[PDB]
Amino acid sequence: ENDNHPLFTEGTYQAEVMENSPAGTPLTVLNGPILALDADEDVYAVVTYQLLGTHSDLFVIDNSTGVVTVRSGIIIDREAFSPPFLELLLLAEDIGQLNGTAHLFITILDDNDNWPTFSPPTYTVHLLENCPPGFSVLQVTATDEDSGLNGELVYRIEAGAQDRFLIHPVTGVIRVGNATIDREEQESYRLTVVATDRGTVPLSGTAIVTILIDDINDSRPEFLNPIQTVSVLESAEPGTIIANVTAIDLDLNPKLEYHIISIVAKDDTDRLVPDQEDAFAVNINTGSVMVKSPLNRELVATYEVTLSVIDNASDLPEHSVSVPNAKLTVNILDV
Ligand SMILES: [Ca+2]
Ligand SMILES: [Ca+2]
Ligand SMILES: [Ca+2]
Ligand SMILES: [Ca+2]
Ligand SMILES: [Ca+2]
Ligand SMILES: [Ca+2]
Ligand SMILES: [Ca+2]
Ligand SMILES: [Ca+2]
Repeated sequence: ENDNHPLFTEGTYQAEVMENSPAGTPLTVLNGPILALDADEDVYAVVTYQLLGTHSDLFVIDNSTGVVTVRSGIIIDREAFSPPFLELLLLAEDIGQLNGTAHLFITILDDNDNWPTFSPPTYTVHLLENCPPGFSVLQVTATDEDSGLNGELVYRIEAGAQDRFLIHPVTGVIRVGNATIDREEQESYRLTVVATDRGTVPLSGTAIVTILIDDINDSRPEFLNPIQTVSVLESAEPGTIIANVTAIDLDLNPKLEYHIISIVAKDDTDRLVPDQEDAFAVNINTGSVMVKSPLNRELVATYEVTLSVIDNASDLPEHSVSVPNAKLTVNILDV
């Protein structure tokens, strides 16, 4: 009376389950329901299903209906199966222990469950100032363990760039935008850069980027006290300090030197007096200006002193002396 054994409707069943599906979630089975048929009559025609194989442990099968569901006490993770493909053996038994087989081929679908991740999370990089537009500063990289659009990453700067830095959305190369990079304008930058996936609930991971502007000595010394007039007793002896010129250089390691470059002497009748180059000296380091020759209103009533400062450490000649020069008028007073 048991002249037949069970026999599945298809020889391979193709099925898919979304990862992180909760327990009891049924398989989505693309080619009909799992079904086995035994052509005996009566009691010898009833079947009981088993599910067998390497990752059978992740599932349970109703032995009456052959429906397959996510076992409880387990979590299915697509990042733990490479390829994302599972192969299982369906077995069908009648009451005499006669068999039928078919094949369950299961694809784990992808859930956007992994964050774009920066390793390292932080970047510190030196960039020399006066760099041309488009100079590559660095490249940041993130990794997302998901795949398809869930793993594909667009880079962006959320803030800190100040319109002086741009980032290529794909490569993650950070480069210089339109504006120039002057260390004296700003000596560092902190960027919050963001890598974001394209899952339908997009996930993001961020990275701190610190950018450190190295110095070229490219900044000219500037007198803080560029015009003065001082009246000086005709009885002021040589060595007497009468004025002090001071300049400031915003580069990292200036060596400032102060020079008198002209002295122009005038009569109380306003005509030039020649060869008065030696009337005043200037301390080369402090900018302290002293009387140097003996004085007299009757010989020279006024001196126009012109004073300049040079950074010796300057890396560009064109930004190494003062503009303007310091001007000190000196006016002699009778006794
Ligand atoms: Ca049978
Ligand atoms: Ca997962
Ligand atoms: Ca995933
Ligand atoms: Ca992702
Ligand atoms: Ca500069
Ligand atoms: Ca500089
Ligand atoms: Ca300088
Ligand atoms: Ca006198």
